Amino acid sequence: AKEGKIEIFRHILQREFSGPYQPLSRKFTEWCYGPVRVSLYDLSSVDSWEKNSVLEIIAFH
Amino acid sequence: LVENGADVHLRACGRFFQKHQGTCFYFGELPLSLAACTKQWDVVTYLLENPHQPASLEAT
Repeated sequence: AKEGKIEIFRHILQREFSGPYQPLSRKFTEWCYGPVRVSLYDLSSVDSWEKNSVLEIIAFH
Repeated sequence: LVENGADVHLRACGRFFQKHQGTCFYFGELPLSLAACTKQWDVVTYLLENPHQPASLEAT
């Protein structure tokens, strides 16, 4: 996030995998119904109760 | 399901408060409309003609 590399930043932000490697993921599809694709994202990039978060780094540093 | 089961005129979202539905996918709140919207030609063909519970195409 800090160095400006976006291509790997996006992939790390949306990492799903399948099979035995489920825990190595940050985006879990909950259920799918037609075009609707409700999913759950992981938050290691939230400012709340987390000093030096990704949001601050993108915004300020 | 159709052979010995529920009627076809069964509203999907139903209820009286339209702003509360289980999913934001609006298809018509009917099995026939759901089959038509999803390009299930065989399913709609079966639904229109079946000697257990015909589905009225003008159902509101």
